[PDB]
Amino acid sequence: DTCGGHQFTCSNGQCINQNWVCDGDDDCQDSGDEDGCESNQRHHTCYPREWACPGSGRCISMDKVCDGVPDCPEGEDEYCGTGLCSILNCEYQCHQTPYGGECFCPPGHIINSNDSRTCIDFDDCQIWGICDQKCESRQGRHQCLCEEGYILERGQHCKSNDSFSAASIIFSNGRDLLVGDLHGRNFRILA
Amino acid sequence: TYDGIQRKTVARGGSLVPHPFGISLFEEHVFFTDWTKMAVMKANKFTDTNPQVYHQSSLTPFGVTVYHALRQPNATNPCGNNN
Amino acid sequence: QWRCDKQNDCLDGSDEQNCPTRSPSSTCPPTSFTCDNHMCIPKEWVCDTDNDCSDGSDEKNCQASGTCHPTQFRCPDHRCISP
Ligand SMILES: *[C@@H]1O[C@H](CO)[C@@H](O)[C@H](O)[C@H]1NC(C)=O
Ligand SMILES: *[C@@H]1O[C@H](CO)[C@@H](O)[C@H](O)[C@H]1NC(C)=O
Ligand SMILES: *[C@@H]1O[C@H](CO)[C@@H](O)[C@H](O)[C@H]1NC(C)=O
Ligand SMILES: *[C@@H]1O[C@H](CO)[C@H](O)[C@H](O)[C@H]1NC(C)=O
Ligand SMILES: *[C@@H]1O[C@H](CO)[C@H](O)[C@H](O)[C@H]1NC(C)=O
Ligand SMILES: *[C@@H]1O[C@H](CO)[C@H](O)[C@H](O)[C@H]1NC(C)=O
Ligand SMILES: *[C@@H]1O[C@H](CO)[C@H](O)[C@H](O)[C@H]1NC(C)=O
Ligand SMILES: [Ca+2]
Ligand SMILES: [Ca+2]
Ligand SMILES: [Ca+2]
Ligand SMILES: [Ca+2]
Ligand SMILES: [Ca+2]
Ligand SMILES: [Ca+2]
Ligand SMILES: [Ca+2]
Repeated sequence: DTCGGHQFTCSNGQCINQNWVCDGDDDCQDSGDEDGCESNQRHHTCYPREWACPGSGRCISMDKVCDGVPDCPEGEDEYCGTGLCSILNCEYQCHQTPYGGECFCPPGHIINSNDSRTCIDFDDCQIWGICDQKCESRQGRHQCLCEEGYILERGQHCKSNDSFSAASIIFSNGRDLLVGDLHGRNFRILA
Repeated sequence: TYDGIQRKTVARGGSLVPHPFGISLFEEHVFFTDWTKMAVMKANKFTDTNPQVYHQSSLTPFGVTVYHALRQPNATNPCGNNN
Repeated sequence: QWRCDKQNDCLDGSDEQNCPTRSPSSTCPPTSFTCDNHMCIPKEWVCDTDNDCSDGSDEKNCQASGTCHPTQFRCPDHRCISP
């Protein structure tokens, strides 16, 4: 059966107690518990030329990897060999990295596959702020989606159907309660 | 998120967000009140490296909300069955 | 206490009809900082992201390519704090 409101759900169809969700442990086989509990970090997945290290599964841009400062959780980025570029028949380009070098597909919305010897188009819709409400994949592309009350503008943004009355802002300035318009041009006192 | 799983910073810094108190959200933007700015401010929901001012006050503004239909969507009420 | 303040406490507004004003050339010592509302605040308090003098003038210009006052302490991304 599905999870209750006091539980958390996993990609494999597994249910977990809510307290375990961000306790610092991989109670979820997909590691969905600790997916982003660190502020502004990403775990077990990477933007187009970022690189992840065994210590805690955190991903960092390749340029900083061998820069001389430990960026990985365990400092594993700081070492910086090249040998595997000789071994690999990978399709594009190599970088000097610990564990004998690394190979990466062209930066423009592509990334490495099941091994560095192969490549696929990038996971657009994984970018924070790429769309206002929902995102879908397309052939070499991505598409926005807005819920039923909204209409889609500028290819990125969702705005509200004019059927509904114009949005208002209600705020207090200490002594008084004020009403205003979303454009910020007019203000009146409600109480 | 509702489960606390993915965490993102919209803005930070003493100069940008010195003393926020109240926050409200609509479409692309978040509206927040700041006692150090003595202002009501507008920012972008995903990232804003330079918030803007919607209203300037001589006193510290406390509370802010957005009034619109889509902020209060409809749903069924279980208590309708004779309370 | 209501005789002269921001509030209009009687229907005639006679509390705020007339009021005293500050004597010019008054002194804030060199150890301290001055606010646009003619009040004195310690220099160490100024850019602490918090409204120490209620016109907000202490937090008015932080990180205009500047640095913390020498006695203060600094937090890499956040703010200057008192000793
Ligand atoms: C890895 O290989 C499996 C089996 O061919 C395939 O289903 C899957 O899509 C591949 N994943 C990636 C990221 O290439
Ligand atoms: C706006 O709302 C009305 C009523 O639900 C609907 O008939 C109409 O198709 C909507 N328009 C858009 C552009 O979504
Ligand atoms: C909610 O239901 C009322 C009553 O039918 C309707 O007037 C209103 O437009 C609905 N709002 C939304 C957002 O569905
Ligand atoms: C799972 O969801 C269904 C609705 O699709 C029911 O609400 C069911 O009660 C849920 N399971 C649990 C354990 O609460
Ligand atoms: C009060 O302040 C005003 C300026 O706002 C004038 O300087 C006036 O002379 C002051 N009154 C006294 C008695 O000092
Ligand atoms: C008093 O304040 C004035 C400015 O209003 C001068 O700074 C002066 O030096 C201060 N100190 C004394 C002792 O007068
Ligand atoms: C900040 O430091 C610079 C030197 O790097 C200057 O001394 C400047 O005057 C300092 N700012 C303040 C407010 O003390
Ligand atoms: Ca656990
Ligand atoms: Ca966990
Ligand atoms: Ca490094
Ligand atoms: Ca008064
Ligand atoms: Ca203080
Ligand atoms: Ca201050
Ligand atoms: Ca603060």
